[PDB]
Formats: sequence, structure tokens, C-alpha cells
Amino acid sequence: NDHQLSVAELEQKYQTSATKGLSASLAAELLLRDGPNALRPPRGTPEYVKFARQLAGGLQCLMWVAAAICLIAFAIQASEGDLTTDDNLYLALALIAVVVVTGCFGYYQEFKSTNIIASFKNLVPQQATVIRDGDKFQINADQLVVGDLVEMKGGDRVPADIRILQAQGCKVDNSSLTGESEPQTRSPECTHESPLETRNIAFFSTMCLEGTAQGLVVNTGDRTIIGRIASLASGVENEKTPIAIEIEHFVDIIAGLAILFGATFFIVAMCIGYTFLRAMVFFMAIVVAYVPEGLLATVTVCLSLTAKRLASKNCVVKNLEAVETLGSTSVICSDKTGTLTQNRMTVSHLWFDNHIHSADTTEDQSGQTFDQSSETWRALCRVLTLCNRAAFKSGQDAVPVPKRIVIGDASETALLKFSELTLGNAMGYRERFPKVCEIPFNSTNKFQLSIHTLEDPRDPRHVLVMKGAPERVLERCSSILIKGQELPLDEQWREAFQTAYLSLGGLGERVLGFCQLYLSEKDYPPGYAFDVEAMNFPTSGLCFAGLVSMIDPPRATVPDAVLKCRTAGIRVIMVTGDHPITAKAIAASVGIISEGSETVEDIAARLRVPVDQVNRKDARACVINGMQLKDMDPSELVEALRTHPEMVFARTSPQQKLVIVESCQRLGAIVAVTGDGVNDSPALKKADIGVAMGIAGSDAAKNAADMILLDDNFASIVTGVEQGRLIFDNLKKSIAYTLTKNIPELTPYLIYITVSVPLPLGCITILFIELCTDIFPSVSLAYEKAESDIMHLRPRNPKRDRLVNEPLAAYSYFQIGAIQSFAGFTDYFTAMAQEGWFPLLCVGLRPQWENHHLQDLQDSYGQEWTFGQRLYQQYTCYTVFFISIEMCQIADVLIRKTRRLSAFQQGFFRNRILVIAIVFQVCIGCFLCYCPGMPNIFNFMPIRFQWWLVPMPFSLLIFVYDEIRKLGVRCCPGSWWDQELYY
Amino acid sequence: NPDTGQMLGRTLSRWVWISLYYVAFYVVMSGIFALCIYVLMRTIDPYTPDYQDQLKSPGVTLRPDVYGEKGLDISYNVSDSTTWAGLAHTLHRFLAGYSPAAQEGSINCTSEKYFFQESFLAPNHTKFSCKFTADMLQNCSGRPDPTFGFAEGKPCFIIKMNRIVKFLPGNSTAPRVDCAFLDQPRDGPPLQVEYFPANGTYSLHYFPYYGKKAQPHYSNPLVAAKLLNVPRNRDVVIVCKILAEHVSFDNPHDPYEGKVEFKLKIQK
Ligand SMILES: CCCCCCCC/C=C\CCCCCCCC(=O)OC[C@H](COP(=O)(O)OCC[N+](C)(C)C)OC(=O)CCCCCCC/C=C\CCCCCCCC
Ligand SMILES: CCCCCCCC/C=C\CCCCCCCC(=O)O[C@H](COC(=O)CCCCCCC/C=C/CCCCCCCC)COP(=O)(O)OCC[N+](C)(C)C
Ligand SMILES: CC(C)CCC[C@@H](C)[C@H]1CC[C@H]2[C@@H]3CC=C4C[C@@H](O)CC[C@]4(C)[C@H]3CC[C@]12C
Ligand SMILES: CNCc1ccc(OCc2ccccc2OCc2ccc(Cl)cc2)cc1
Ligand SMILES: *[C@@H]1O[C@H](CO)[C@@H](O)[C@H](O)[C@H]1NC(C)=O
Ligand SMILES: *[C@@H]1O[C@H](CO)[C@@H](O)[C@H](O)[C@H]1NC(C)=O
Ligand SMILES: *[C@@H]1O[C@H](CO)[C@@H](O)[C@H](O)[C@H]1NC(C)=O
Ligand SMILES: [Mg+2]
Repeated sequence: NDHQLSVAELEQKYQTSATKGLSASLAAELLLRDGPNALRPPRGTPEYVKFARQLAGGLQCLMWVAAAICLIAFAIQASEGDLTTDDNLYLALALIAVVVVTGCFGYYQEFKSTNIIASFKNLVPQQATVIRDGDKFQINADQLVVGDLVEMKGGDRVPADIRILQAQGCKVDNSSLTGESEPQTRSPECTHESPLETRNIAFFSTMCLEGTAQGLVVNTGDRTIIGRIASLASGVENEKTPIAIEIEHFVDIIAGLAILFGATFFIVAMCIGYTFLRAMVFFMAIVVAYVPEGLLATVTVCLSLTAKRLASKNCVVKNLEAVETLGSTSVICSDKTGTLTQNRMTVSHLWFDNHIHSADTTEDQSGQTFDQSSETWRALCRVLTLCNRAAFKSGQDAVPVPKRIVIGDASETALLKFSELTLGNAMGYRERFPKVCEIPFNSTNKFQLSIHTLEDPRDPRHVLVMKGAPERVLERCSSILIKGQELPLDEQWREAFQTAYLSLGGLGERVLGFCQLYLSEKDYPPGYAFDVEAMNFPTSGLCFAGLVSMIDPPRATVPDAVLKCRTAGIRVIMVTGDHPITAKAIAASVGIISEGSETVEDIAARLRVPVDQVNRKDARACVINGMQLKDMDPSELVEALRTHPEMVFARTSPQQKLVIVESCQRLGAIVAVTGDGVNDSPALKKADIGVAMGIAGSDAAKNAADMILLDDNFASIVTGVEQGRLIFDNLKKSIAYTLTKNIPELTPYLIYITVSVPLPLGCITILFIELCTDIFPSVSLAYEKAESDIMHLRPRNPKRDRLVNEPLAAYSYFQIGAIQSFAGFTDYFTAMAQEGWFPLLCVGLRPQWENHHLQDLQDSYGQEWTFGQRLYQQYTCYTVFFISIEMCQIADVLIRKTRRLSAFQQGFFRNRILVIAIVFQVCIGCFLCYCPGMPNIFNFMPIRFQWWLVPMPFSLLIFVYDEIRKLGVRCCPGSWWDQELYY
Repeated sequence: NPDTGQMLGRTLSRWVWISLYYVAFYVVMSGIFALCIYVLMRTIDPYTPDYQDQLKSPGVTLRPDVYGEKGLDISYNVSDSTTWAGLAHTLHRFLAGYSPAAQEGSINCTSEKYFFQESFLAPNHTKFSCKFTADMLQNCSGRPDPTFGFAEGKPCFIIKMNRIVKFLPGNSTAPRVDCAFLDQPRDGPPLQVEYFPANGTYSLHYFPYYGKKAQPHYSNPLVAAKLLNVPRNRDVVIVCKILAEHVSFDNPHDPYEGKVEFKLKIQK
């Protein structure tokens, strides 16, 4: 491309000049033809559109349809002249109100999360240095056009995609755009055919770390690499969450059951003499009755509680559905640079006294140190402290050393921080040795030298410290320091040095050589005028001190987090734009590649055979670079993923990261992506859940992600997985509890229509049960502990393990709900008989009972009743049925605490929220029963005490039966009882 | 999913097993429910209800009962016999159950005092019930006027109190029916009524009512209110209240408790 062209081929394509750049008029014409040099802003969506989205969903749509059916039934009944149709309006209004309030709550959650995340993004206008027709001036970066000649220096953002024309020690930070952790040299020479690896292209929005550069703008705005990544992420479609899919499946179950029951009882009603329209109204009533009213609120509150628990650990979700996805995640695709690692070059390994020492690389210094007693170590520390020119920024004493800011390149910064963390007071030690000569680094020499004066006033000797590339240091240095002895290199130290250097380089680490040479007093006395111009001082015959190597190390919690994720059965895959050697080293360090795992290259090296001879199934680990990934089809990619459990993708473009995520999803897995840079944003959007670092994350990554780790603690992923699994189980329990009470709410209406008994349960009391008395107990089940080691289980099968399944639905509806219905009808008949209405007289009584023209209807004793007196008796029936349901729901909430364990094992009172909810439910029931005015306000009656007692044996039966069922499950695993009766 | 070998994700033998389990579950629960109902019915007293929580005061009904859109509404034309033929027929049908033949199962009563019966001395382990005959209504019995005063524009209305087991209206004096205009006509005088029996009282020996098992032949005592100064071609509202010490008629949620209110128009 433009890098592969020449300056002769350029200077004509862009109508520009290499020395003077563009004319001002032509630059203005180009700025008119193409937009300003700025990425297009996301149009986004309006707040009312987001609210309308919150009003959507599977359960929301079911509730909207139920309300519409209520309104249609009301219209039909009004057309037929029927009255007392306020029940339809009450049901529709309750459904609409629950949907709208839940949507408001969810929108408020998203608004708070957006504010919290955007509280860390800040904007500052940028500027560039442009040369136009000869004149050099500081112009706004947005006014840059293709062909504009620009100059950048250290500390300056790269203002566009630029082909380098001149450069003197120019280094850039490509860790966000690419995956490269080390600073990258920019030179005016082509070193590759792809624009993402050649050294003569600087990238828009990257930082020039050091040096100066000159070049021509070749891309602008959305035409840049970062703009193209933004366009690529824009085309990625966000799929539905696993919890949304589960909710839709469960809504389908409810719809099917509602249709079946409605059709059956429509046929029954037609057979028993009802008119077609009356039977149709019965059908619609049953279909509406099957739709739960408060379940949406319960689910929203449970998800909000889990989100609050995560947010207490600095883990912020953008939507409530994201609190579950980590629990179901089976594959994590992890970015390396800045996500698994700290994105900071740190001292890792030292080679002195013929031993490879390991340094503490954790940002909090919570790891193991190395031996610091040898005089060789003392000399090495002196050399690496005196041969540093980096300095900490002033007023930074209290800031932790790894996070401090120093003025200098990455190598000198890492060495200065190492000195401050091991020697202590690095600059205070430096000032004790005044510098009397200094040769800065240069590529012709590839070393840095400085001559100091010893701190001790007794010693007039001058110390000459030297650091540089290990081969350049060892071409000099005819002596080595081992345990305080200055032995020469009798080829044994040469071979050992070569072995250590090769091992350290193969660990993906950049190695530096350090040496020293004390200058004798008789030939170099105090006041000697050392001259860099003439090289009077000796530059050879030095004493080699040691080798220091550097890497971008993992974050402190990352290795244990990866180990716990792999223990939870989650496959961890590294997807990075960095180089394969560094990628493999970091993957081994963090536990992605386990100890003993080998690649085909490793096996070939071990067996001294060609790589293609090795059997691919003998290699547990695998490293695939982007070049091979390009020449791979989906079949080969799937085969590699299935063949090698421990996979590392290195040198991977954002498009290839997206491809890997799509392949894993196509295989059937729920995939989580963790990243921080712009190169992760398309994969973050494609992922089932995207997790971005709060501090290290870019704006694109944080906008693409669903979950933000505010403190960049990777161990929060483990908490997310655990909380997702816990909320899945607790939502299962809560939904079972909510669904159980629907059957005793509907059976009285079915009996009222078929057997023509006076109505046992009213719409208002049903609404009170649904929305007032049971929501708190249902929500309290979200505080249940796990009944097993939840983090040692495998990820659930998305196709097999549904949130709501046939055993759960059947149990809740037709065993516990059936018992509750029987309790309610027992109380109903008891209260009728004790007030003068025997059950057989109750059968078929409804038309006379509801006849407003009958004011002397006779009961079983011959007593004559008015319509008002019978209506108050009907309200009493409402109240006894309500209290029966409440008493049985107490036992239901007690038995729904566990699915396998006993109540005695789990603890009756260890969920104080659940205990408080039970007390609150009983208190509200008592208030509704015995507050004055209730009979005429909400048709609740002050029932007698013995009608509280009647359903209690049924509640005890519920508890005992569920305990026996769970005992049978625990005692006979794998039996028919476990297969059928467990849920 | 409805595969032949595996019908809705479960084999045929497994379906038999789970179906038998559900059948056993529902049979057991149905048996428990039936046993509960049996225990309840064995604890229920056959003569006296356990509670009368909704029957503190008796309701009051009217004959003939014609209902409009908000309550009782009676309208007829004096010149048109077909307008009150149905009303007179309703009154005749109601009084059919008060003939001496219909009242053979009851006895003469003359005490004017509560008929307190603590033993079962009537035929077939029952209690005596007092006898009320249509001829006690005199000019409103259908004899010698089979129109009940409707032809002459002086209609008879039968007021009946709802019977409650062991309810006592008050023994200081007999409960009495009082009928008046709900809102007094401006130019006209108050309602003039003539009552059968005299003063519109129910004798105290019709109380207490002991239920239908103890008194299967019981008949509610009747009071006939004959209206005498109803204006013609005018809409009037008439309320007939029961005046007794233990009867209340101030229930805002039951307009039939202790009283009966009907709309009446007599066209000409
Ligand atoms: C999916 C499976 C569903 C199964 C549902 C239940 C099926 C069976 C339910 C009813 C059929 C009859 C079975 C119960 C018979 C009652 C037991 C009994 O022996 O009682 C005796 C009484 C007669 O005594 P008496 O009056 O001569 O004594 C008076 C004594 N002295 C005079 C001294 C006061 O016989 C009676 O009451 C007969 C009247 C009893 C029936 C009342 C109406 C029931 C209708 C609907 C309730 C449905 C509830 C459904 C709940 C579960 C849904 C999943
Ligand atoms: C878990 C912690 C629970 C702590 C307790 C909650 C607070 C309850 C305390 C006071 C509320 C009730 C008493 C004040 C109002 C009296 C109004 C009145 O006196 O109305 C009378 C109360 O009827 C009675 O028979 C007395 C009933 C007393 C209350 C019994 C029910 C309370 C039971 C609670 C058990 C909770 C624990 C069990 C469930 C959980 C198990 C783990 C009704 O009139 P009536 O019956 O004469 O007939 C009516 C005739 N008519 C229609 C003409 C008016
Ligand atoms: C017949 C009457 C008593 C009611 C039915 C009782 C039911 C619950 C009993 C009777 C016979 C029992 C079955 C007998 C045979 C089998 C097949 C075996 O592989 C698992 C147990 C299983 C599935 C039993 C389940 C429970 C069972 C179905
Ligand atoms: C979790 N679901 C709650 C629930 C349970 C049981 C129900 O029974 C129906 C019903 C009960 C009592 C009075 C009236 C009733 O229906 C009236 C009616 C409603 C809708 C239509 Cl479209 C047409 C008619 C209803 C809701
Ligand atoms: C009841 O009393 C009436 C009036 O005294 C009388 O005519 C009648 O014969 C009595 N009942 C009998 C014996 O039928
Ligand atoms: C009732 O009938 C008698 C004749 O039997 C008559 O004397 C009396 O006036 C009538 N009273 C009325 C107006 O009902
Ligand atoms: C019915 O009453 C009206 C007065 O409201 C009268 O004009 C009409 O003639 C009456 N009917 C007959 C059949 O006379
Ligand atoms: Mg990164």
C-alpha cells in the first residue's frame, strides 16, 4: 500500500511535497471534499427509545397480550349486556402497571450504570504539528487532510494514519490498537507488506513515546485503522442473552398450557349448555388467568439484587440480564495485553551468580522476592541504579511505586521502579554518586555509559557503569563477577551467558546486560577531565555484573482467577495481537497453558523430529498466529479448537478475534470476552457477555462491553461466574414458588363456571395475592446459599438445562398447587356450612345466589337471605380462600429454599430476609382481614380463627411431602424417583 | 418431539409410570378432601346453624315483586285490567301456600307470646309451627275481591320478614309494619294505609323460627298493607319498615335489611 510505495510514487498521489507538504488552498479544498479528521460520533438511541425497549421482552409481550385479551373480553361482555366487568379492567390495569413500573426500574438501572461508567471518560481537544507550503504551525488535528505533512515528538498523540518519512529514535505505543506490549520503533523504511506490521506507518490515536518523526497523512477520520475498527464493531449485531432465551422458553410453556386448558374448558362449557360467546369469554379468562402478574417484578428485583452484589465488588453491569451470563459461560476468550497483563514493562528475571533469579512483578508487591545478600547483587544494583536517567514526577511520594509516573522510556522506568522497590530511594542513591561523564544511548554503539564518583570520601576511585544489549556488553567485559570474584570468561562463562540469554529471550523477555569498571586513582585521579570526544577513559576490559530481563507481567489476581475459571469447567482461550513468544510465555504464566502441556513444536523439539511428523492429538497446547489463521477455513478452525484444549491465538486482528468468537458460539458455547483495547470491541460486542477493564479500557471497549470492572480486578470474573450460577438456581426456586399459587387462584373459577357454586375467590383478592403478599417472599429466595460446591460444577448445558422445565412446571402446578386448591376448597366449604350453606346446596346455587331479584333465598336451615347478606358471605369465602393460599404459601416458601437438601440441613432461619418476609406476609394478611372498612373497600372479611387453622394441616402436608421427596432424591440418585420427581 | 418410539420426550412405559403416579397422588388427595368434608358434616348441627354472622337483622320482601332497573317498580293502569292481571295472579299464587289445606300441618295459636319449644313434641320428632291463613288478610286475601284492590286503585302489598333461626324481634310489643312516602309529596297528604292484621303486626307466637328440620310446616306471618291515597299518574316512592326492638333498617349496603322500598305509579 502507501508504505510499500516510494516517496517518488507518493508526493504525486496526494498532490503534496515531502519537504513543504500541502498548499493551504488545496488543503482547504481537501477538507471540503473529505470530512474533518475525526471519527464519526455514534448516533445512539433516544432515551424514550431505550424506555420503549425496556417495555419489551418475552414476559412483557405475554402480559401485553393478556391485557389486550382482557379488554376484548370486556368489550364482548359489555356488548352482551353483561355487568360486573370491572374485573377485566382491574386485571388489564394491573398487568400494564407491572410492565411499566418494571420497565421504569430497568431503565433507571441502565441510566445509573451509564452515568457510573461515563463518570471516568473525559474529553480534551487535540492538536497537531503541520507543515504547509513550508511554514510550520500547530493546527487542530481535525483540520488535517490526506497528504498533509506532519511532525510528531515524544508525548504527542499521532494525529492521523501517517507514513513515516523521517524518524530519529521514534517509538510508539500500539498496545490499544494492536496487542503489542513493547514500544514499537518507527522508521522511514518498509519492513512488511501489511500496514499493521510495517515500521513506517504510525496509527491515529496512538502515542509517540519518544523521539521525533516526519510523515505524510495517508488516512483520515473513519478511513484510519481505528475508524475501520469502529465501523466493524458497528456492523456486529448484539444477540439475545441466555436469561432472555430462558424467559422466552418459559413464556412458551405458559402459553401452551394456557391454550390447552382454555380449549379443554371451552369444550366443557359448550357441552354443559353455555352459549358460544360465553364459552369464548371463559376461554379468554382462563388464558389470562395462566399469565402471572408479579413474576416480572420478582425477576427484575432478583436480577437487581445480584447486580447490587456485583457492584459492591466494583463490577458494574449495563443491563440486568448480564448478571447471569457468566454463570452459563463455558468459554472465555481473553485479550492478553492490558487485560491479563498490567500493560507495563516490569523487571522479571535476573541472571547473576550463574543463577536465574525471579523478581516480584505484581503491582501490589504481594509475591515472592529473590535473594538480595550477594555482593554481586549489590554491585548489580549499584550499576542498574547509577546507569538510569529516568526520574519520578515530583509530589508522588505516597503513590505506590508500580503505579507512579516517571519521565523516561519504558526500560528506564522499569529499572527505576525496580531500584525504588529493592534498593529504596533510587534518586537519593544516585545523588550520592556525582556523575562526571556520560555517553547517552546510540544505535551505533548500542550501549549507555556513565562515570561517577564513589560516595565514600575515603575512596577517590571513579566507577564506570555500563548497560546495553547483552551481546554488545559481552564483546567487551573480559571479566565476570561471581560471588564477589572477578574471574575472566574462560569460555565457560561465555557458554553459560549464551544459554541464559537464549532462555530469557525464549521466555518472551527483553534482556539487558550490566557491568562495571572501577578506575584506579593513579591513572584517573580526582578532577580528571574525561572526554567523550576523545574516549580517553577505558571502554573495554570491564567486569560483567548480571543480566536483567523485562516483560509486561500478569496482574496479581489473574493466575488464580484463571485457575478458578478452569476449575469451574470453563475453557480459557488467549486471543491477542501480540507476538507468539510473549503470548505463549504469558499463557504459561497465568495458567492458560498448564504445566506439562506441550505444543507440536515442543514435541518436535523434544524428539528431534520435524514438526509435521508429530501427531496433533499428543499436543495439549497450541499456538496459532494470525498468518496461519488467515489461511484456515471454518472446518480447520473447528478441528484445531476441538483438538487442542489449551489454545493461544497470537498476532490476531480484531476481525480474527470476532471470527474466533463466532466459531466458538457456532459450536454451541456461551462465550465471554474480556478486553480493554479498541482491537477487542467487535469481539466484545459479538460475545454473549463482554467484560471490559474500567481503568485500562478504551472508550470503544467500554461501550461494546456489557460489564465493566471498575478497578481492573480480573478476579471479579470468578465472582461473576459464581453469582450467575447462584442467581440461576435462586431464580429457579423463586419461579417455582410464584407459579405454585396460580393453580389455587384458577381452580375456584373453573369450579364456579362448571359446578355453579357461589364464587369462592375474587379478582381483587387474587390481585392482592399476586402483587402484595407473595412478592417479598418470592424475592427473599434470592438470598439462598448454594446447596453444593457450585464453583466445582461444570457449566450448564444450554439446550438441556433450562431455567423452567417440565418437572418444575408439573410439580409446582399439579402437586403443590393441587394441594393448595384442596385446602382452599376445604376452607370454603367449612365457612359455607358453618354459616348455613351445605356443600350439596352450594352445588348449582350460583344463579339464585347472584340473582338481584331474590331477597329471600333459603339456606340449608330454611333461613332466608338477602342479596347483600349473601354477598357478604361471598366476601367471607374470598377471605378464607385467600388465607388458605397464604398459609400454604408459607410452607411453599419453606420448601422452595432447597431443591435437593433438607430444610434441616440448609437451616430454617439462616435466611433472615426470608423470615422477615414470612412475618411481613402474615402481618399484611391480618391487616387486610381485620382493618375496619375492608369489607366494603377490598371485600376482605374478619374471618373467625378456626378458618385460619383449617389449611394448616395442608401446609404441613406440603412441607412433609416435599421433605420426603427430597430425601428420596438424596438417598436414591439415578433412580426413577430422581429422574421424575426431582427438579 | 412426538416421535413414535419416544412420545413427547418420554417412552411409552415411562408415560404409564408417571401417569400412575399422578393418578395415585390425585386419588389420595381426593380421599383426604372427602374425609375433611365428612368430618365437617358430622360436626355440623342439623337444627341450628353454627353462626349467623350475616343474619343480624332480617330482610324484608314484598309481594307482588316486580323489578325495574334499580329495584322494585310497580306500574299499572286502573282502566286497563291487563296491566294488573299479572300482579293479581302473582298475589294469588303466593297466597295459594296459605290456604287451610296448605296450613293443615300447623296448629291454632293464641298466646301472643314467644312460642318457645325446647322439646320435639310434634309428629315425627318435630316442633309445632303456628298456622297463618290467607283469611287473616281480610280485605287483601283475594276474597271477596280477587283483584287485591288493584282494580279500584287501592292496591294491597304483602310484607314478609325473612325468617332467621332463633331470632327474637322483641317481646315488649309485636313487630309492626309501617309504610310511608319516602319523600312526602308537596301538595298532597301523607300516605294513608290500612293494615291486615290490624295495626300491621306479626304475632309473637310465630317466633322463634327453629329451622326447616324442626318446623317443616313453618309459614312466615304476613302483613297486608292496603294503600288508600296514592295519587294518580304520579311517580311515588314508598318505604315499608319493620318497627321492632331488635330489627334495624339503617344498613347503607343492604336496602332490604329491616325495610322494603318500592317505586309505584298508578296510571288512569
Ligand atoms: C384433578 C382431580 C380433581 C378432583 C376433585 C375432587 C373430586 C371429588 C370431589 C367432590 C366429589 C364428592 C366427593 C366428596 C364427597 C363429600 C364427602 C362426604 O362424605 O360428605 C357428606 C356429604 C353429605 O352429608 P349430609 O349433608 O347428608 O350430612 C348432613 C349432616 N347433618 C344433617 C347432621 C348436618 O356429601 C357431600 O357433601 C357431597 C358434596 C361434596 C362435593 C361438593 C362440591 C365439590 C365441587 C368442587 C370442589 C372441587 C375442589 C377441587 C380442588 C382440587 C383441584 C385441583
Ligand atoms: C408470625 C407472627 C404473627 C403475629 C400475629 C399477627 C398479628 C395478629 C394480631 C391481631 C390481629 C387479629 C386480632 C385483632 C382484630 C380482631 C378483629 C375482630 O375481632 O373480628 C372478629 C375476629 O374473629 C375471631 O374469631 C378472632 C380471630 C382472632 C385472630 C385470629 C387470626 C390470627 C392468627 C394469626 C396466626 C399467625 C401465625 C400463623 C401463621 C404463620 C405460621 C408460621 C370477627 O368477628 P366474629 O368472628 O365474631 O364474626 C364476624 C361477625 N360479623 C360478620 C358480624 C362481624
Ligand atoms: C397402582 C396403584 C397403587 C397406583 C400407582 C402406583 C405407582 C405410583 C407405582 C406402582 C408401580 C410403580 C412402578 C413399578 C415399575 C417401575 C419401573 C422401574 O424401572 C422404576 C420404578 C417404577 C417406575 C415404579 C414407579 C411407581 C409406580 C408406578
Ligand atoms: C396469575 N393469574 C391470576 C388469575 C387467576 C385466576 C383467575 O380466574 C379468573 C377470574 C377469577 C375471579 C373472578 C373473575 C375471573 O375472570 C374474569 C375475567 C378475566 C379475564 C378475562 Cl379475559 C375475562 C374474564 C384470574 C386471574
Ligand atoms: C285455628 O283457628 C281458627 C280460628 O279460630 C279456626 O277457624 C280453625 O278451625 C283452627 N284450626 C283448625 C282446627 O283447623
Ligand atoms: C273491608 O271490607 C269490609 C266489608 O267486609 C268493609 O266494611 C270495609 O270498609 C273494608 N275496608 C277496606 C277499605 O279495606
Ligand atoms: C292508560 O293510562 C293512560 C293515562 O296515563 C290513559 O290515557 C289510557 O286511556 C289508559 N289505558 C286505557 C286502556 O284506557
Ligand atoms: Mg489489550
